[PDB]
Amino acid sequence: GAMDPDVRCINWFESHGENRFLYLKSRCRNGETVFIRFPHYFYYVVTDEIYQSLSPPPFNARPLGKMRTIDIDETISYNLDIKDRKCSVADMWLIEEPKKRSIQNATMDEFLNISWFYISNGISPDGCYSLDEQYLTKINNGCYHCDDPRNCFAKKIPRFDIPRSYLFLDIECHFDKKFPSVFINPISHTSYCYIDLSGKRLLFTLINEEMLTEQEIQEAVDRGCLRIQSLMEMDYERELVLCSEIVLLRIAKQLLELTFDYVVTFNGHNFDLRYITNRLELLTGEKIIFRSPDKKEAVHLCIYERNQSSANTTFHVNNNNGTIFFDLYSFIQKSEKLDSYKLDSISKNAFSCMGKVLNRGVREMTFIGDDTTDAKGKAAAFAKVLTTGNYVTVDEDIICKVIRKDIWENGFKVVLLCPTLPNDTYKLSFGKDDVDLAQMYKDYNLNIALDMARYCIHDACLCQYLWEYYGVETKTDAGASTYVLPQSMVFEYRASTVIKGPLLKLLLETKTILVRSETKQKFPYEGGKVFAPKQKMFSNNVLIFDYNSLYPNVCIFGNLSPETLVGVVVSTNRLEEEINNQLLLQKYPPPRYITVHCEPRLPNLISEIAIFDRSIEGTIPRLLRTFLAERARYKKMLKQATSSTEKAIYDSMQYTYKIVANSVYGLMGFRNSALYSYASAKSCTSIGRRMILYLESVLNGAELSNGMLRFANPLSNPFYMDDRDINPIVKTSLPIDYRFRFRSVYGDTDSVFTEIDSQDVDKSIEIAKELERLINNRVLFNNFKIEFEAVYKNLIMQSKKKYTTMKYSASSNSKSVPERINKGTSETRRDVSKFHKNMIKTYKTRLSEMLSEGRMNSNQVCIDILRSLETDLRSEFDSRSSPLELFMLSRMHHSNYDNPNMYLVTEYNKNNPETIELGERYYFAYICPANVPWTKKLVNIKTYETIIDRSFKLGSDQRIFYEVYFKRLTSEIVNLLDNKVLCISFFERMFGSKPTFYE
Repeated sequence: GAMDPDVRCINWFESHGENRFLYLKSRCRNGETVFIRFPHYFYYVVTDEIYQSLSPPPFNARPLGKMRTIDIDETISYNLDIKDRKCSVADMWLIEEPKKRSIQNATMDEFLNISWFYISNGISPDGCYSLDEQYLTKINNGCYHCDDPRNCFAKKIPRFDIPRSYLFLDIECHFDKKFPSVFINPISHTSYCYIDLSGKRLLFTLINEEMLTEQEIQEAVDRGCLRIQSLMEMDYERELVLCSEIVLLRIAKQLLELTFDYVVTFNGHNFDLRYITNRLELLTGEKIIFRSPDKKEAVHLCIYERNQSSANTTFHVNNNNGTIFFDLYSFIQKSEKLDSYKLDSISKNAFSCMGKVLNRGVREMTFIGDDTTDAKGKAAAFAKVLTTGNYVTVDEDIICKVIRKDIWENGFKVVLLCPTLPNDTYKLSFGKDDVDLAQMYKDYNLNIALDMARYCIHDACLCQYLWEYYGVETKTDAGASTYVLPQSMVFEYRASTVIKGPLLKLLLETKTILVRSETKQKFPYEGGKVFAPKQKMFSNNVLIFDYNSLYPNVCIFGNLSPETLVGVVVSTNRLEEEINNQLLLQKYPPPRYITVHCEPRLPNLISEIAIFDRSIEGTIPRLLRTFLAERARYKKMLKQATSSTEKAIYDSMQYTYKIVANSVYGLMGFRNSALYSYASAKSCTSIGRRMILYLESVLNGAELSNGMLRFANPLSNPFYMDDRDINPIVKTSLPIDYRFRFRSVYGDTDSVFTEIDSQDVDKSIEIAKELERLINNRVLFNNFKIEFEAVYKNLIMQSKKKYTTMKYSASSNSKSVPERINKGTSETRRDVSKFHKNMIKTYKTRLSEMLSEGRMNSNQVCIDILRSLETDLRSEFDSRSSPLELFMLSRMHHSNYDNPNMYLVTEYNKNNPETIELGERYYFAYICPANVPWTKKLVNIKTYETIIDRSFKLGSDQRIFYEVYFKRLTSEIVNLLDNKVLCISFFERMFGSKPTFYE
């Protein structure tokens, strides 16, 4: 009977016909669903003079107030004769039009119609409301129309929780050597995970019969599978169903046409759904059809693309029914920087626990995880993935099938098919998987079909596990709130599109319009500025300080905005440069104006100086000021809340305000952006770079003696003359006995690393906290702050991307467990041999001790540790006392896409009593004839790969091919070294080749 008028908006979407509409999908507190339809207008902003002139009048119009319109075109000047920036005031109108309309000098055209809908009717995209039924007329069951949303939506109310329905899916298509093509390859599986409004999970997988034997099909039935002959016969409470391809496909079409809230895949948009759809057209005639909630519009499922250069392409579904088709692969690429975007890597990082041993021996380890084993609920998360996980990875490398599992709400007990090395504790991960589909299809039979079923369901369920892990539901809503956009458009549109809502709201609040009256000349700002450590290896501890949101703070500090730019003064010679600099300082003094040297924009210019007026807060800085404030609010809300559902919501909001603030720098330099401003962007970079150098100049060589911190240079404000005490000698609250010395060791865009001559992590943290305080009170000024993050012990670092250290955090003390930090690496467990590991471990421990002596050039360390390598190496090549064991390496056998490895294992199987089986882990070594001498050439070191089985004995007329191991080893050693020229001379002489340095 009666509609619940209490609704929570969950998506918004549009139909596109000649007769088009905007639709809302909302969820009521009971659980019912209400679609509401609204007429589509196109919005235009005009000046009052244009308004009065209009051919026929607009359908509707609301006044906007007086608004300043400002010319933000950027001009350079070769002297100080800088014309004032053009500026007019006028009453403005927001006009509505049911047809598209060309209005000769309409303004604010960059902003989106949908944004105007929300702003103009006072509707928040994710709001809860008590609808005013007076303004709704029903039209289907469940679908109402609303001519007056401003009044209908007038009673906003607080957020109530709602249930939501999900379908997560994955498919498996047959193939042998080429990538599966819809014209030739059938779908072999379709797996589905349905989460109901109740929270109940339903799992079901359809298996393609036509790829099995009539006997096999009957075995499946006997074994407990259901077999069905048509769509009508499907029973969704059956986890395993066999049917024909056409049935399977008709079943997908039925599911995909349903109005789930979310349909969720990993690369489903470009692969899985494309394949289902095309394969369905092929085998029957049929389309997958979506309909608007009032049945007025019907579209056939058609995947479309969106492009965005700096770059990758994303794929999207064109459903007009309110369902959010969400591809985690696109999303994870937009929201994270990672080395791999393969599902196995993404799973490895996201889902891991610490596993305490319960049994050893046979070919079966066993572990337990719980609150007592890692951290509160880390095992609960792991247990939830295990419900369908088939392969756990142990200790980073040992992939091993599950055998049994016990699961409860907080822990798991799992038994696995691995080797043995039983330390009391080990790390468990759901990552890589030693499965060769191409082989599986080649030998396909019932048991393999069931194995794939188990794999396919797990990939579908990984989509729900990842969806919980990345918090996509709340990120979507936070996105919608903040960007003033439909939930479904939040992770579809790009960074330049999403900034526009909040920007528009600000332009309205500040009664300001920004107009570029010219074609933008071409230049971005980037000059690829990359940062290299003063040295790689650290004997002493290293202090880590982060600037707090440097670039947003730079823009605020300088009042950097396209309209606060007074002008840009350039010079081609030193006389003009000097004259201009002295006129600058008279005409645009501080502190009202800041003047910023930038990298000049033309090759003939020796100087370029952007001048900003800080008297009236500019658009961009105020935007950022809002974003930072809102983030702070939410971080506090996140700690004042206690319900974990609320924590998730406030964490997402907080995150969204981080992301959007961080988008602003790039957007200032991107020419298709509403925030583009060459000078502002360049100036932001320049001011930031200067803050880094200032902080570094001050700490580099700074010392702490008595209770005084002697900074290495005065505390002078680098941009202009200042109120503050520049005295670099500064009272500290540290112990008088402390005597320490500091070195600026690395620094980048937003971070600064300070070596301290001490290994005492307890004291290193005590001092750093005090450095933090003095840096913020005396060194820095206005809104520039750092924060002490952590101490890094045994830092070895190569870049910001590739580094290794033990990290004792700010919270930390001397004796808590560090955090092993690895980054950018590729090795361990049989990429590299025990001879290499044992040598690297030795050559490090000796090098760290050479740095604690203090008695070094670059070259007195370097000569000494390279002499020592020639000695140890020539010794091993002559004395040859090291077991063959020490040079063995591993690998997994599998089929192709690898190629000369198949020839390697084949020939071993073809010539030897044993067979290395197709999912087996086999040892190898670099072996050559003993009559080969020291070799400075090289070749296909693949020829010398020799499978070492259990029988194998080294020929009397064979040797370990030491060179291969040595070259790889001196490589790792010369990248520990700072003297580069010495290292290359060694490597050419010893190996006839030129070494790689990780640049």
